[PDB]
Amino acid sequence: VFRRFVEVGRVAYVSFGPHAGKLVAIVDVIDQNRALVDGPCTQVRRQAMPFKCMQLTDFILKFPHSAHQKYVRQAWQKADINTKWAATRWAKKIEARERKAKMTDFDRFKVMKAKKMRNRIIKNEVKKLQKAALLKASP
Amino acid sequence: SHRKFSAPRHGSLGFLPRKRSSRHRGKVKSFPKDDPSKPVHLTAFLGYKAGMTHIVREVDRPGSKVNKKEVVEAVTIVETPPMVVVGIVGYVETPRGLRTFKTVFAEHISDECKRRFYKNWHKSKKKAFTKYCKKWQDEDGKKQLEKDFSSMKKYCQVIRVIAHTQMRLLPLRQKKAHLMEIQVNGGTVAEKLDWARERLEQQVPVNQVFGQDEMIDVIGVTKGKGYKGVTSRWHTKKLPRKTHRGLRKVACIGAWHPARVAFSVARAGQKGYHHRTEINKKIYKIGQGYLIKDGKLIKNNASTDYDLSDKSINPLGGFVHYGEVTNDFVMLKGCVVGTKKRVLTLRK
Amino acid sequence: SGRLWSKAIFAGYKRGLRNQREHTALLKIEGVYARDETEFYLGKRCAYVYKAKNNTVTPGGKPNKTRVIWGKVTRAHGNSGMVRAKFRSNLPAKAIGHRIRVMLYPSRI
Amino acid sequence: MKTILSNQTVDIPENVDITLKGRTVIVKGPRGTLRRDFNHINVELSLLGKKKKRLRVDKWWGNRKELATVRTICSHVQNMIKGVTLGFRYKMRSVYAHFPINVVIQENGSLVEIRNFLGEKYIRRVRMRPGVACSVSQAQKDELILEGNDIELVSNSAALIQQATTVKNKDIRKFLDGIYVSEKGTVQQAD
Amino acid sequence: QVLVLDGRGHLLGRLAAIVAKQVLLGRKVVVVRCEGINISGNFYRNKLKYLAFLRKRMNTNPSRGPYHFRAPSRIFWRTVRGMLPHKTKRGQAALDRLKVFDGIPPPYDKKKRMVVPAALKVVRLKPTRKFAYLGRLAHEVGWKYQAVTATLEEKRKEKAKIHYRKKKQLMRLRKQAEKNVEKKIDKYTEVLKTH
RNA sequence: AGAACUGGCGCUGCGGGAUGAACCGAACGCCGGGUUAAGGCGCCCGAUGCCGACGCUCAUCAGACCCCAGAAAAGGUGUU
RNA sequence: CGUCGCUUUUUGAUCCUUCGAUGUCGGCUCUUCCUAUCAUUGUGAAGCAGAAUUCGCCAAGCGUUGGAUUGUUCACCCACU
RNA sequence: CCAUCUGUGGGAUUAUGACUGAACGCCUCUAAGUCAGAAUCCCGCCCAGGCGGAACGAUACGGCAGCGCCGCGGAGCCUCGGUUGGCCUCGGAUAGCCGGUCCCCGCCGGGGGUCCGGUGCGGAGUGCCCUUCGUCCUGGGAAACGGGGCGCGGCCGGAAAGGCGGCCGCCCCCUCGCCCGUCACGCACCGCACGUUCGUGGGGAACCUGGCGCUAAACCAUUCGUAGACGACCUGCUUC
Repeated sequence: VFRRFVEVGRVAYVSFGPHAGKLVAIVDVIDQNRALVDGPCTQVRRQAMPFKCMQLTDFILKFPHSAHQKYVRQAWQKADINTKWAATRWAKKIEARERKAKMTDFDRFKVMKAKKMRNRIIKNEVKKLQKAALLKASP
Repeated sequence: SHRKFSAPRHGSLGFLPRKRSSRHRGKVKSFPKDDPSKPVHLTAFLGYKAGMTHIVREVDRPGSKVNKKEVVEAVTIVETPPMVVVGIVGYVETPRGLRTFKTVFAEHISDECKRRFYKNWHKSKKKAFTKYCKKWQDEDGKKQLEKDFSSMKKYCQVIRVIAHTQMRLLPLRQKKAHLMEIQVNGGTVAEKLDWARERLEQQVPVNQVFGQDEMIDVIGVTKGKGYKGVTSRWHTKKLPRKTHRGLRKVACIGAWHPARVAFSVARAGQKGYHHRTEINKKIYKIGQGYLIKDGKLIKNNASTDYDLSDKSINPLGGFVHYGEVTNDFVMLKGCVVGTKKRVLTLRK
Repeated sequence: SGRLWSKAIFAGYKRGLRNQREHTALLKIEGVYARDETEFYLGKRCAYVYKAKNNTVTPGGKPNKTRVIWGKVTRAHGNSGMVRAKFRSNLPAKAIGHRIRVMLYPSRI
Repeated sequence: MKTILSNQTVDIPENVDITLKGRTVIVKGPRGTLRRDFNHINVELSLLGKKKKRLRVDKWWGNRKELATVRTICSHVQNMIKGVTLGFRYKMRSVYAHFPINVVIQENGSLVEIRNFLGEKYIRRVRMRPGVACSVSQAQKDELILEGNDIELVSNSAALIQQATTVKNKDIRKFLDGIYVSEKGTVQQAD
Repeated sequence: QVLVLDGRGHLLGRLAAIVAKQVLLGRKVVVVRCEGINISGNFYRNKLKYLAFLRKRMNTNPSRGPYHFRAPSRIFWRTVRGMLPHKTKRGQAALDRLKVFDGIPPPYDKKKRMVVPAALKVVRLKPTRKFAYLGRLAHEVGWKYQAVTATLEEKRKEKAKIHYRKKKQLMRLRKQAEKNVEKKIDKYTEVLKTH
């Protein structure tokens, strides 16, 4: 229980505020409800974001306790976070979530035609697994 | 203010609508709630009180000063001919109380029964249940009549039995059956119901439901006293002699500042014919009366182990304003609600 | 084939606390729930559709039992994102809780 | 203050092993089992390590009145572990004046019928919580022994006797009668 | 058309505020299983301030005057009647839409219930503080049909667990059906466009 | 009960104070737009349906907005 | 010796309302309500050995009478409980 | 009360008393947790039963009428609201859901490994019909159910408001019900509002209209008096 903490060097997501959507790295905590973040390769500079603003990931880093901006920058890209943040099944969730809103209206038509084709195939094939689950036990 | 001498209440607020009951038969408010650990039986029963006599018993109460001595005690004897079970009703509870699930009547119904379902027997063509008895007889409804038992047994929770008096055996003018709906407190609800399936249109005496010295309750409708004012209805004090505008009133019927007459205060209205429920009457003697025809008529009632005369419980020349008791009876210690010639329902 | 408007329940009149102003309505339209995204709905032509006993037909041909009261969106109203409106008649005051029809008209897109 | 964290450490001996379905604690030992659920208290329980079974209940932020209850967790768990390896023997000793109190047990070691307390005609049925045991001590006058695993239910059992034999409307400084508890011990003595 | 509110886990006024506005907008709400409605504060305080309500009685006949209901069906209902302008006809007609029900009735058991996260016990109380049930205090005041609803709470929950048995059985195969062939020409337009 | 200075009701609506002569705003032809005042923004009731910020407080009689419609001495290992 | 209050069951202070009238002492009759409890239940404290009394808490469900004098509210007295 | 008869127990707790036990290494009835607990409090018992609801019975001929249930299309009158529906785990929130062996409940569901997922993607910010102009001509991919219905009849399922859901066996008939394309037509109504549904909605009146049935009652006058100020109630009436 409580599998991921806050810590000097925890990569944190930031869902809202004036810095919505980008990652940070906790540099030091100040007074329980707020903390000091910065990000070198994610374009958010060094400031104090509150904890109810942010959003924790799994990625810890190895920092000295509240070092300068350069010592975040190396250990960021020595860890290569944006690659390890790319192929996760949570950044695919936010990126899918933002694909669908900007979907142009012709692209809504292409989805609508080609969604029901795989519904008129899966529904017409899971009905046969209903047929084959009872021809088995027909004796 | 501050009365200067405390007085108790006159009357009871627990019986506050001093008002004619909506009914003539004593409706049972709450049958004793069934525990299925007991063998299967009834609770309630219909009977007509006739009059009162008295008794002499050898009291037996070790610890009292009355003991080992003759006591006269007031009894009341109640003529109870046997009932006939006609219908079964199952109830299922909801979160809004018990709801009447469905009914089943008898195969064929008697003559005084159908007279209850009409307000005028003469003008009517006596047509009740004449399109109901075909579905016991023809097979078309008959397989869906046992559907109505199969769905009875699973869902309903307390079953009650529609039975009524026999008026042919009673010396009155009335000849309408008093139809009731009485609860079986039997075992499991299949066998609570498999006892009443046996016995539609079959007679039931009182000595199966009740026994000797079983202490029962009486539910019935009180005296018709009329429309009587304050000091008679509520037994408030008469005013002193000097009083202008009346000896027999209550005087002060409220304060000022509640500018509104309270309900608590006594005032004129309708005295009697209320519904009441007497508690803890003792049965003394279950009676059987006027047996078979070979011994052409043996009467033999009013027979203790010490008087021992071929007598009859009705007095020398019939009861006053009743008639003549010919049937099974119940006799009960004390005074019991209701005028003579009036139905009252008994209850364990 | 197809519906071409937005469902919009009719919330009240632009009231103070005691007296109310009949000359402007206000509409909570279904879908917007903030002031940030009410900028689409400004200046849209909206209409209250109801029934009568008499027959008349504005468009088409054959008359019928249907008549309409026009109107248009004026401006936003409160951070909840409901919208004050301003019809060319005043409202029947039956319409409280009923919806109206808010079109896809007068586009700036 | 909202202190960061507080934590006690609870050791478990090797003949008893603790499993949890969440906040609920299931303890099984040599002489049976007993369980306590802490579904209201909002503190995580953490088992850690094989072969040794260190328990470490730790509470985060908290106000001080919720900080105070984490010691109550380890002081209730260490009366199940002791209660499932030893159990609690309660020795209540009857004191009486001129009337000797006489006492029996009818139902299997669970019901106690007390008579002639101070000179009454009235007997007292003190029915115990299900899970404890009666014992009249021999090789000793009028000593009553109560056993069982769970220290609540054994002491709830031992309270309903001490509270039933109470002298009313009198001096209770003098008129000292009753069935007073005297010693709460172990069943397996010194193990 | 109609929305259905599962009633358990909520607070009383923090739910009944939201219903009182949504019923003034011409909608139709049905609150279902209003027995497990909570109320903040400890229990004995919430039992004092309802016995304090029962001593309110007009001293010339109580048969007119404050009608103290007892069932938690009609306790949540009299709260919402407090928050609608019932003395005018616009507030009379905002009670022809709310139909509170206790337990889960058979017209309303086979619908997908909706809950309010704006009113829950998890969200709105601080977790270290004490909370009552609307059910068991209505057991304390007169609503004597408690167990014969908890008898029917399980008898609905029995037949609902056997639906979830076979809804996932009618869902376990369509994951096995999509492990078959020739659909990935139509996964191509959806993985690109939020499947 | 009686005064002094100045304002106010009387003679005067309206917004707010639940309600009211006198408080707080503010003074009036009839109207359409826009904005604020005192005030308010769970729902009656227009408006926080803000991812509002920081700490305090649990009552078995909680507390909850000038005049204003109920309180003191004294006390508490209830909590900061 | 002090000192802080509550209460409107006592009088007094004030004149706000009523002078084209609000029928004004006391008793008799009846209902309700408060609790600052005399009794009854649960209880705690004593200069509580028991009995008998006394102090506080929870508590208004139910009780709190019969008379001599007085026109009386009050007062006083016998008797009961 | 001047004669007699009867008068009803369950629960949550107050005060006080304890338990377990921290705060504060002990202690402590409390901070969390529990226990006993009474003329108070609520309920039952007891009295009335509402602009509340059931179940069930009986449902109007004579001489011509007349009335239900089912099948009807024709016209007219009135009331209006809506514009696709989601067919259901339990609960937890200092925690949770998925799929899955071992040993258990009459060949399913129950307990433990282990494996996934987790700011919920087996995600009501989601899902499925779908935004379906219609049709022809024609070719590729998907397809062996055909699917509406006057169906025909059977079956059990769901009582807390069952008014609701599936299956089987035949059948006028469909072999064009969907995706990707070939080809060409229908009011293409000359820029413009109330269009698109629900729904052959809810109401009551009458005519041409098939098949099935249906032959009552209440109230009053009359009588009684278990009852009554008048109404109300209680009863009676057979040509035996």
